[PDB]
Amino acid sequence: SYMLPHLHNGWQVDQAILSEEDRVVVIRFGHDWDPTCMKMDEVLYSIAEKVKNFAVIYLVDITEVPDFNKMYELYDPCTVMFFFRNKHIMIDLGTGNNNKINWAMEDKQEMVDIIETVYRGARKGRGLVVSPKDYSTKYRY
Amino acid sequence: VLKQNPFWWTHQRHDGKLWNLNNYRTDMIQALGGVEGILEHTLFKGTYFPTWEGLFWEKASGFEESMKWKKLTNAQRSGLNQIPNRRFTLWWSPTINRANVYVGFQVQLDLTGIFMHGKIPTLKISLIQIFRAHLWQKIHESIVMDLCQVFDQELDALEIETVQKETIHPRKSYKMNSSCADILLFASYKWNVSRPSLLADSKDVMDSTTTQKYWIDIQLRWGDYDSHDIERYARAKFLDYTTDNMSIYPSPTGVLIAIDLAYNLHSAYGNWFPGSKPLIQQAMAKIMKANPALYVLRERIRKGLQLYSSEPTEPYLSSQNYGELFSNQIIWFVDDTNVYRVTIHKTFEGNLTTKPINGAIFIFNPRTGQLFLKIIHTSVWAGQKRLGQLAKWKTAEEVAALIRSLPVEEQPKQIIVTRKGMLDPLEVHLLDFPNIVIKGSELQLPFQACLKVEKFGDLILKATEPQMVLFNLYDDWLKTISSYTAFSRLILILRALHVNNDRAKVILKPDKTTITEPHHIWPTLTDEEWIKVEVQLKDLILADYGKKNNVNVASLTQSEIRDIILGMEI
Amino acid sequence: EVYAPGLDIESSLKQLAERRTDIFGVEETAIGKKIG
Amino acid sequence: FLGMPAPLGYVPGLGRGATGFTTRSDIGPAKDDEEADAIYAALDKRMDERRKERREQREKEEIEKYRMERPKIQQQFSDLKRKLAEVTEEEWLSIPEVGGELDMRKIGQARNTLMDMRLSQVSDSVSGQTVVD
Amino acid sequence: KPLPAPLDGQRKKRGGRRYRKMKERLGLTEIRKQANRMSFGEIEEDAYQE
Amino acid sequence: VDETGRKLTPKEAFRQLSHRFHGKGSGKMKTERRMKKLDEEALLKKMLGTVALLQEKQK
Amino acid sequence: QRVESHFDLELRAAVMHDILDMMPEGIKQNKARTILQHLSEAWRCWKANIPWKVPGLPTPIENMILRYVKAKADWWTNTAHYNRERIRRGATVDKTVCKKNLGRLTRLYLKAEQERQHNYLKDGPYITAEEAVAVYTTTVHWLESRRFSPIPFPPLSYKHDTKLLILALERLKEAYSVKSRLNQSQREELGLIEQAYDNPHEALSRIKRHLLTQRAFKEVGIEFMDLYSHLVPVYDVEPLEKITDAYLDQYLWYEADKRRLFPPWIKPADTEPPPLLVYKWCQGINNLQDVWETSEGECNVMLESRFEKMYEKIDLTLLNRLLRLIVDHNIADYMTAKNNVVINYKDMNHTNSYGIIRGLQFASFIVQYYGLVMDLLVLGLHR
RNA sequence: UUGGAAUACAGAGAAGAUUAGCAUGGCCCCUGCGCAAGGAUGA
RNA sequence: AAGGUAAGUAU
RNA sequence: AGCUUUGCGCAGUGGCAGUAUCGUAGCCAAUGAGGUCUAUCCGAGGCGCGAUUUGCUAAUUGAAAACUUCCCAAUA
Repeated sequence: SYMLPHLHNGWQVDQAILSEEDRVVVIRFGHDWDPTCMKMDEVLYSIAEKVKNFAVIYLVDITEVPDFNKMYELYDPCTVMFFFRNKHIMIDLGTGNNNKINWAMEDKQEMVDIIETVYRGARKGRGLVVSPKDYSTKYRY
Repeated sequence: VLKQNPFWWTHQRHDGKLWNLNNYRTDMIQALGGVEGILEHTLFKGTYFPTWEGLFWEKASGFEESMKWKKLTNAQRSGLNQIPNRRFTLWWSPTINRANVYVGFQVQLDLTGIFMHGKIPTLKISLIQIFRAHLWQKIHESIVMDLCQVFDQELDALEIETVQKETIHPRKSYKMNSSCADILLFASYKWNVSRPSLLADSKDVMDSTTTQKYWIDIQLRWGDYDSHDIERYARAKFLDYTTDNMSIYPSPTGVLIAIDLAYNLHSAYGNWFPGSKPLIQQAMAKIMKANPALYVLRERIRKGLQLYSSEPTEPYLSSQNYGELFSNQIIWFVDDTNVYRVTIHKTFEGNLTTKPINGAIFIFNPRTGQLFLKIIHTSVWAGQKRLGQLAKWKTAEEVAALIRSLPVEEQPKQIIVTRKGMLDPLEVHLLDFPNIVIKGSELQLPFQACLKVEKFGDLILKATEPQMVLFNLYDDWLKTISSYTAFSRLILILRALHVNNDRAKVILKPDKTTITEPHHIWPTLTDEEWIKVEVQLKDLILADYGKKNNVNVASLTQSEIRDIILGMEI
Repeated sequence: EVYAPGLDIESSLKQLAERRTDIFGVEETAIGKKIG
Repeated sequence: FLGMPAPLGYVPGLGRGATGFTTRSDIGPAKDDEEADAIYAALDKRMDERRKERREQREKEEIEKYRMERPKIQQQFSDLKRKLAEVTEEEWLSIPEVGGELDMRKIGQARNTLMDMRLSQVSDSVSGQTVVD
Repeated sequence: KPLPAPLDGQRKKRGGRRYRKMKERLGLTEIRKQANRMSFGEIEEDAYQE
Repeated sequence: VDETGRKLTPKEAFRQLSHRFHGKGSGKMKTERRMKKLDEEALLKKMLGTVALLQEKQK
Repeated sequence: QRVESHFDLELRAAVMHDILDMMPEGIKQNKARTILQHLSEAWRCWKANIPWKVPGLPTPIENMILRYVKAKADWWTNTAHYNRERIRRGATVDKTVCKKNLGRLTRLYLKAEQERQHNYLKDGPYITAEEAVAVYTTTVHWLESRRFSPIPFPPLSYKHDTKLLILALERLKEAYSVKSRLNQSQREELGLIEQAYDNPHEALSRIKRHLLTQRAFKEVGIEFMDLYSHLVPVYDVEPLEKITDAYLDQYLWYEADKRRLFPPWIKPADTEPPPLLVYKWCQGINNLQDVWETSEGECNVMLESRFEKMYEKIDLTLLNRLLRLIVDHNIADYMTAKNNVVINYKDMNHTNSYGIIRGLQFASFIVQYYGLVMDLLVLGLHR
């Protein structure tokens, strides 16, 4: 029920992302009252217990912190930016915008695999990393 | 069963394979354009080896074994499972990277000359792996250096005064247009050049032009499934580059060469030096045959596509090897049955006690001037309820252990063992030593002589110690002047002993028999006198050949007898 | 712990109820309605 | 660092040292002006007021009709939350943090016994009835 | 029970006989015997023999 | 042709190519390993059982 | 995909807000978060269909939890069957959505089978008094007319006793022999199969001892395969129980075939595959004397149907009686006891008393024999 | 041995890898060292 | 429209 | 005085050392662990949890497998 930590102030999120060491800071931009964003928050809550050792999730509200809306072009719901090691990582998953996941993951295990791949890429030092599962298609059929 | 079974109408191997689907494969492959037609778009021409048949395709690589053993995570499991897709997509690069297929904006890699239409992450990553570390610039430098060396070597007939290269910009190797000339060649006074043409032409009229300079350009291109026409590409590229404002050529007369890497095809177009056209054709063929960077690229392709080179056939024959045994630097042979030999008791009513004798394999090495006695405990040699296969598996570990203890140079370069069935585990054991090789031994050493000989028979009992023992070579071999024929003299007596041990002792001269030295398990030989004694031993085989085989004792030829002594026949 | 303290959870729930008026407030004005 | 005040006087975008994630043009925005904006907003409101009243009334009627079929989530337990405060203070304080009708089977047992007895009686007519030992 | 952090793999500092004994006890020795190589020519089995 | 003039393997030829290209060769330890391998190959080409036989002659 | 997620989030957020209104957050702060735990516990306590009683929690809190869980269960079942209908109709669905729908359907079916078995236990067997007796009398009269020797207990000496064990070992191995890897339970089953193959006599003695002595089995797990139109059950049994049942079924089949205990008219026959069966059926139809000229002065009727109540509408007493009339009483009792065992799942366990485990190795024989019973009843003794 | 030359850089892993052997440790048989201690014999 | 930005490194 | 019984630690050899083993800051304990054979009963921990030292050196791949000066015009 959206009990994850939330950035009341915009600058607080900035220093929270800055205060990172050997961990990935998943800043989930959006609004809790949105239904798709509610599903994304529920998925993040489910993941949080399993991967709290290196993956920290820290939500934020666009209305509360609108200064970062124009910084990374935050104009969609469910947006996720893996701002890790003080470096905005390039997560490529077969999408045009390979630096933003703006829709709730269908399954928790997929998100866990994605976040651990992001951690591996960040620790290796590369600023870009690909996804084992391409999302160019939704596998609707 | 938790999985669906489509073949529930009838059970396999119970109602039989009702549907015969054998001609379907042939019909499909031939209707697709034949084997060659299918392979024409599969980078097969990118490998110089004509592995049309006999090539091995590694379905599972070492990375698969590492992933299976390491108990990989979910993302690691997905990465390991996404390997064969990359494999065949690289294997299908020509027909999948065409121009009509995947229309859109063309794009080349970071520092190479491969144009790809539509972003294909698998092909992109495979290409940047294959062309890692400026491989395009490396192959361009290799080909230009080979051309320069070839031209310099034959500079006499070509009247070459200077053969140099310009200060080519590093990025000008993979550039679309050859703005900078590759090789410049200035002659002495004059140089007659004919009209531009292709290398397939024969006619020439050198009076077309007379220039004192000449240029040679190498075009590194990656042919697709539809743009693999080297000759047409060579013509078009020569016409475009020669007739262009951007391109700067110090000489207006010259020839441009082109190499299709994917097609591995060499071509050229333009003018020629008088009499150099066959020379340039032969030089291009020879360089493309064994170019260093090209060979490295081919090996990289073979590894990346998991297409292992067709395995060579080991010289299982040993008739030539027996004569050239002294020529081999290091060689050894071991009898598998000797290690697994078990003495059997005899009783009218009691059960026969087929207890193991010893772990020694009666190994020998005539080229090394000694023998190996891998003496092991009888119980260690053969355990309780131990099958022959189990003993062979344990013997293979001990066989590799003997090679492991010995130095690599001292280890047998060729392990010629007549036991073909046991050769494969030995060959599998030989995989621990890639430098050493294992070759089949058509000639079979009569290891039964050691069992027949009481001194070695006592040594078999003395081999019950688990520690390895030292088996000195026969004194007859040392007594013989020729080390190459030393084995033959020993084998001739040994072969007769295997056929008839008691007759061999009588046939062997007592003077040669009672010449045992402390430095040798077997006694010495009185040079030519031993051959006379060995003639009776040879006659013993001849008597066996005369009585058993239809050919008489005299009919048994010495050449065949020597092969029979060495066991050349199967 | 990873999760926020009780006061932060209560504040977040109050904000969600105040913003999303579909299941909170006196009347259901709109999903993003400031006042229900 | 949740729960900490933000030191003013510093721009969060510039102080962190980030790079503008220009995903795509024409996707982001990238006093006389205030007066003009107010005038244009007033003009837009005037244009929109052509149908506002009827649309709002119809939407309100539709929402009221929808509420009767299914109310809000908290409506299904409004009585429960009204009676929720009746719990004593010491009740939720000690909340554990860690995480008549006779035997109806008697009729089934009687029916099974009757069926077994009938089958055993019928077994007499089975001349070829066999057992094991 | 949080999942372990997938740190980058570190090889053995020094291959020991006891470590080799574990490698002898557990490994891919039997899998290496079964060759996964496939001939370029067609096999005698059907297309979907499986 | 290398310094000794022997016909190099294509792998060695490409190694020389890359060393010239980058302007620098292998490290000190790699050079020591290479010269040790070359010395071992030279010793093997020039060719211990005589000593063993002489020792075994004595009881 | 947010509608179901939206409603779940609305439910949980509304319940949390109501709790925080009732629970004085101005005094107690931490325990409220722990309250959510019970929520989830309650939810899974509903999903596992296991009793949930927390005396520490206040009674009004328990009532609120009950209301929340009843609303959540109603919504969850509704969306589960709605998504199942969407999938079976032909609508395109995702892999994760399909897996979630399959899990929900499995949970719902497990619950439903639970109250079905409870209702069968309370209301008793549905076999009418003297009606099952009449069916048994008809069956035994037909068998006496056939006049065949009933199958006895497994003798000490058999013609090909070890051959049956070899066939059973091959059948069990074929499940995962070609698989690249096997699970820990699968590895244990493979080891047991190898041990049985190594010592056929010891395995046969153990199987006979289990037949004549053992009457209580372990928990056979139940999974469901989604054919996208329905859920088909798969049952994992104990490897020792599995191999014993396989040998039992093979022995029963061999003894029945050796004595013609099953009439030829039963459609599944090893002699002819299904297409050959259909063509032989058509040829036999055409072979009748008045097959086609009957339209001159009569009619022809072809009726094809299926007994919808075969799995979960049987009384084990009738099965016991019929099997004892058809085979040795000890083997029949063991088979029926195996048919009455405990079924386990991810978190739900129940007892099967009216239904029959289709995953039993001998279930094929009992299903064929009972279908023979209905065939003899419907067709008539003379026919 | 003088003197200096020394967008760009590099580029799909280089944020130095992969595989393997011996000893020791631990375990345990035998033996030895240190050492608690009783038992009987002999002059 | 697109689903086709390699990252890294200091200027 | 010799000799012997036995165990710990250490020294040496041998042996096993992924149904091989310890660690536990957990937990039941000689006041009795824990039994389904023996329940006036056997007598040892039960069964969780945490996992399978250090040092030598080779070999392989790669352009480079990391130990504190290049190059240029001519010459001493």
